[PDB]
Amino acid sequence: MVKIRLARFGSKHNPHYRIVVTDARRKRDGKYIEKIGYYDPRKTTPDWLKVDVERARYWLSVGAQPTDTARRLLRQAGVFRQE
Amino acid sequence: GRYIGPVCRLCRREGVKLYLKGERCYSPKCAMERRPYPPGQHGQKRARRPSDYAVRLREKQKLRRIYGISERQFRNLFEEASKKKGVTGSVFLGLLESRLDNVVYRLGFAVSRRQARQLVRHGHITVNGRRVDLPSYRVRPGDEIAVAEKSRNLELIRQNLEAMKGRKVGPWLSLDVEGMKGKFLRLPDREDLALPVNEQLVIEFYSR
Amino acid sequence: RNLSALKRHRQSLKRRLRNKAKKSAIKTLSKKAIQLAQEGKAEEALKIMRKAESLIDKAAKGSTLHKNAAARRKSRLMRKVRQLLEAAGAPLIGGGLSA
Amino acid sequence: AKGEFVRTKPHVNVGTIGHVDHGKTTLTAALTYVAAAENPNVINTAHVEYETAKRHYSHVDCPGHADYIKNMITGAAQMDGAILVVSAADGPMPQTREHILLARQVGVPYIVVFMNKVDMVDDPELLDLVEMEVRDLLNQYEFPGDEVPVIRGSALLALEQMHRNPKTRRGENEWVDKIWELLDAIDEYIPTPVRDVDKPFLMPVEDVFTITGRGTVATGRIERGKVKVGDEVEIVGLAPETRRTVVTGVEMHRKTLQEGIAGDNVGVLLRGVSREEVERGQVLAKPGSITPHTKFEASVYVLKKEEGGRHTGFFSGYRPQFYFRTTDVTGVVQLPPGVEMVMPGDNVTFTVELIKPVALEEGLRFAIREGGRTVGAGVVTKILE
RNA sequence: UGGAGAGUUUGAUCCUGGCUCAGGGUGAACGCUGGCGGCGUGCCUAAGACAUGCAAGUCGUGCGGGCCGCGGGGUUUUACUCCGUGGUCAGCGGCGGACGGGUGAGUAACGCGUGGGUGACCUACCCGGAAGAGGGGGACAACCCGGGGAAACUCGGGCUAAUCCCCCAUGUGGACCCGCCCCUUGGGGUGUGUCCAAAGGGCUUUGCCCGCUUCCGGAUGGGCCCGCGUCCCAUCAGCUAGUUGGUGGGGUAAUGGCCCACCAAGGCGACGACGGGUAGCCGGUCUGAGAGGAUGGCCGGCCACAGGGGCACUGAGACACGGGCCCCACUCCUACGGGAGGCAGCAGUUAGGAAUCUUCCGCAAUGGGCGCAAGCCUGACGGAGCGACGCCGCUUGGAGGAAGAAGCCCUUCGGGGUGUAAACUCCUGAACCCGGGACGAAACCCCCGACGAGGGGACUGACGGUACCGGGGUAAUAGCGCCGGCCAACUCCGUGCCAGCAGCCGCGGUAAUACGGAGGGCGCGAGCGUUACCCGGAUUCACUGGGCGUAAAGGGCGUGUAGGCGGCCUGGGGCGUCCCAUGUGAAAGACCACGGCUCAACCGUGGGGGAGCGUGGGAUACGCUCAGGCUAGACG
RNA sequence: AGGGGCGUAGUUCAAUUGGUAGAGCACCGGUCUCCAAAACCGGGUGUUGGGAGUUCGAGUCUCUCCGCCCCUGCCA
Ligand SMILES: C/C=C\C=C\[C@@H]1O[C@](O)([C@H](CC)C(=O)NC/C=C/C=C(\C)[C@@H](OC)[C@@H](C)[C@@H]2O[C@H](/C=C/C=C/C=C(\C)C(=O)c3c(O)cc[nH]c3=O)[C@H](O)[C@@H]2O)[C@H](O)[C@H](O)C1(C)C
Ligand SMILES: Nc1nc2c(ncn2[C@@H]2O[C@H](COP(=O)(O)OP(=O)(O)O)[C@@H](O)[C@H]2O)c(=O)[nH]1
Ligand SMILES: [Zn+2]
Repeated sequence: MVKIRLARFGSKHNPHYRIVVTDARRKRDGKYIEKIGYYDPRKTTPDWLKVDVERARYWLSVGAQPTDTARRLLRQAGVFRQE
Repeated sequence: GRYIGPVCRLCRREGVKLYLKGERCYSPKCAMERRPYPPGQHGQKRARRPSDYAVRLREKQKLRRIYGISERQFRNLFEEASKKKGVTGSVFLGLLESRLDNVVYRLGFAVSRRQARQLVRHGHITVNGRRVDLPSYRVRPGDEIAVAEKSRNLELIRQNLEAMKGRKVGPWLSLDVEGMKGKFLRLPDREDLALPVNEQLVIEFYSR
Repeated sequence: RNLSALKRHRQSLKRRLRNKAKKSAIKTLSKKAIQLAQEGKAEEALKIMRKAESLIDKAAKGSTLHKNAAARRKSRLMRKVRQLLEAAGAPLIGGGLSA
Repeated sequence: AKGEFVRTKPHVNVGTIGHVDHGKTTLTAALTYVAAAENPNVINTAHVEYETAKRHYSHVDCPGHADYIKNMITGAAQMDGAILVVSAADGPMPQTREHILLARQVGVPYIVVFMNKVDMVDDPELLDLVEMEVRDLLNQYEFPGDEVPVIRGSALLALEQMHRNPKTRRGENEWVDKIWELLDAIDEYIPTPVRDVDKPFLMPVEDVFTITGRGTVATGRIERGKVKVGDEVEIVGLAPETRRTVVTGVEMHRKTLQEGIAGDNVGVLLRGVSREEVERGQVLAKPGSITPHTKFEASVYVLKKEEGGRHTGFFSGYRPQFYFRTTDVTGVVQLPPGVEMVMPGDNVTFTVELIKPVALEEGLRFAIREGGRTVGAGVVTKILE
């Protein structure tokens, strides 16, 4: 089913993921359905994570199954936090 | 890598007295003060009328020999200067000047550029705190270059920082003689560098 | 040398044989109905045709004919059958065919 | 479906010799089938093997002939002792001679003469007479002929007893024992030389194979040091230049070896090397250990007629074939101003000019053969080129 | 924000015109030479043949057994061994093996690009909503026993469990025939008549968690159809019987001659049908002032194939790379009756070739499948290795140091050159040495709170004792091409149309800046040359941007088919055309700004272009079209 | 690795009568010319594939090597 995972970009020994709502089957770095954010696992910049608030939620409210370590980031971005 | 070899030999060939030694190339024997003619077995013979090509080739060689850069690197800068906005003439010179190893020489520290290179390469220099050993490092505006602490005692940093008592630096670079510093205030201009080189004639060399 | 793929082949032959039969039934049972629907056997026609129609939606339950494949087979039966009865002979027992 | 090889008992290289059509080739097929009962898992040289109860074995069954010398002579240098075969039907025939005198020239220590074809024409003298002519022939070539384990027995019969039923323990044949007599008495008398595994790697090449699915394999007896998978080596000699690669396979008698030490015919798959790219006369060694050379000076001694050699001498500009290891390359002779008439029995120091580059190295010995006879022998002095 | 030309036809000149060169590029290969690192990248040929090992499994929280170690001995002892609980070998059942990974053989085609259509369709798992889950019967494995067999495995009798199978009911609802209303290709509503549902599993148990069933909608992914676009030969000109249409059927999820009866004679073609050759297409890439030209390797999308060829089964999906059946070729085993396999998966071999890598380490990260979860599997992937194959960075030293050693080379025998070069003196300290030593990893999970939000806690690193930092620390690699002109760089000797050079013009016949060496010089440098191919220069296929009297080029001349082109005034249309809005134009790449690895190369974030084509709205000069009028063309 | 063949001037070929090496094309000097071609004078121009062995002497008869062709060999 549709999901919300991380597609690896950057280069060797320099990971730079792109948080996206692709489709389960797509290859990891294949054609995705929509970019909603990115994540710099080495926080080598005062912005190692950004996410589309309105959008992440949209996809969630329609069947997008967040990846394990993916959700971890959506959460930290304040996706679920309903107050 | 970089040239490495008889240098006043180039001071000669090119016609214009070049400074590739700092101290000597400044005395009564830069060779251009003894044999102001090309090297080799001929050198002092009837110089035929230089072909339009020769002229440019020489002009370009002159410029690139001053900074002791390799043709590869040298070209890239030029090509790089083209794409960028503004007269390629100046821009090129600018970039050329922003070269750390050279910025060092420009601020004292090093008597020559061949020496200035070994300094940057062996550590002794610093950029906004951390140290850079890449001669090709490109210094931007607002950056302060400085000798390393462990270096501040070396027998050379002294003399070379000593002769800097008085001698002012380019209107695009400041200098704290006591606290081995220096800032790249502004990007140097065609004028500021009284170089014995015709840029808009070197730009011609890279066409046909 | 081998794999638990086999578990799928064996499993394959089995259910291949399951709906293989469920299928041929609907067939022999669909003809038997029309084979009468034109004789005039109005009553026992719908009787059988009503049986056939069951077995059809039956296979549809599982991976035999799922959806429309069943719907269609029906339309064509409750079509050919009726189209043969009105070939002289009112529809006796209510049967499946909607009056 | 391959199987590993585990070490414990010492290794040793042997190989039957003797006159053609005597017994060598079959007794070998005998010794093998024999030591395979009490030991579970057992025109061109045939490296084959059998393991007793005290040591591991190689064994070379060289064809032998005034035609296949070259092939033969090689295998000799690679062994620590030969099983000189002799037939009770004929005796010390010419080939038997040739082989011994040759087995001597190529170094080689001790011999274990096996009197095959004993089961034929019963004679009081014959059997006992032979033991004489041999010891007379062995010393006639300065061998310890008056003290060389002389076992007697008929191999042919020994073998045919094995084809009936595989398993056959000690002496269950007044026959299957003279073999156990030679086989047993063989691991005796002929010791175990000093194998130095401290020196840099170097293994001359005997035969080269192209193992389907794996690549080119180079077989030879490691002359010093050791090699395991992942070891870098150099193929030095006979080529444009010395090609370098890494070893990715080492095996003992068709079996996965772990670290093949010095003194053991091991095969080695070489990383990415085509077959026409590796041949004999080459040597696999440690990077930097030894280089390719053409010209050199050597302290050669020229045998006198008496000992085979020439009997007329040779002047400067002579073209013989020099043997370094598994090789035999030709070369011109050009030396000192004078030393011209260098007739038989001299210790001159000339200069060779081989037409094919071979892994020379000051300290290495060699031999010279011209006209079907070892005209001389010596050692590499100083290297010119 | 973007355009350079030169050599060569002549005694000389101008023109025409071909040839050749300087530029950039490449998955390269070959020669000479070769120190370090980072990031890329590496069978272009035989879609040849391939040893071996691995590349796809997972659930006992679906079910019944075998078997091993242990709670307590059913009885009172090892009896009908209940069951306790964690294991393990299959079996049954389920979800995944249709993804991910490889290749470019085929294919000139709705294959692909692009924009649309589907009132002609499907979509497992994932969300949202509705209503349910009540009765009942049965089978086959496994296991016990018997049997044939070399093996792979196979046959027979008989127990048995389920979320396996079947019958009945409930009918929220859905399917089908007919009638009706709306609607318009088969969509939506309604009435009457038939037909159709479902499975229990774990708990911390009138409640949860995981499932099950029928329906509706969302998502995502797809099928089918359509307009326009997509190479060479016309020395290939006519092609067509399921052929083109129809009617009724079969078939499919669905349209369709997709398939089949029967009927009708059509359908296609110089706007290039049919046939032959070649080729996967695209985003892009190289070049180019641009327009173009060339190309389609790595990365991303689509298609096609899985030894050659045909076929169906299971299934939400395959006519299925590590599933099945059959034929064929080839490889191997055989107890000769039948057996086994398919690297265009990773790695490795061999053959072919000018030529293209380790049978490496790890699931730590990202991603996938199954699982409540723990977790298992993952040659996807993250890494390391080999190769100057490429791009970027770095080193082989720095400052002193003679009207200037030697050696070698010239020499008008005074001297000039190599040359500050060396030596020598100081100075720094690539390597190496000792010490410290990561980022990538915070979630699954546990705990407080409701296992929600939020807060807290624990484990986990293949690369690697690597990067990087500190301290110590030795002067420590240089080659290749070229020097007649084009084209930067000249002298001596040898050679004597020889030997040889040569991209073009051309050099060599006894004073050769052209051959070979030397001295010297120029160019570039861990490289430098060579060959091959593409663009450029070549306005030399000329749309931009050419030509035909004599340079190559006017058809031998009429008449005329298709086609192209079309005077003056006015009005309708608004197809071309032009304008505005809007949808599309994926990502990466390119460009620009700023950042992150000490720089750069690489890399991230953001920003701006954009023809095409769909839609709605508008303009009407010109073109077109319709209509009316005109007489300057033309005809009478 | 082992069999069997071939190898003579620059080039095609001679002495299977074992006594130094000979023929045509070709080439090299001389006259001549700027240098050739032509004409005229005059010249064998050889690692008999190498190196050894017999022989008083070897192209020839023996060996052992080199390169090339051809036939078989060859999974640690
Ligand atoms: C000989 C072939 C290859 C050699 C290869 C190399 O040799 C070696 O270099 C070797 C190193 C010393 C070497 O150089 N070998 C090279 C040389 C070595 C020579 C050594 C030892 C001697 O000493 C003088 C030694 C044999 C000596 O001779 C005597 C014999 C005399 C015989 C006379 C002949 C007689 C009666 C006879 O009937 C006879 C005959 O036999 C043949 C033909 N026709 C005849 O009518 C006696 O027996 C002594 O023992 C190494 O061994 C290498 O490792 C190698 C094996 C690779
Ligand atoms: N008389 C006899 N003949 C034997 C014996 N051993 C072997 N043979 C035979 O001798 C012949 C040659 O034997 P082979 O092994 O070929 O000897 P090689 O090959 O010359 O070493 C064959 O026929 C063998 O069977 C034996 O002990 N006695
Ligand atoms: Zn100077």
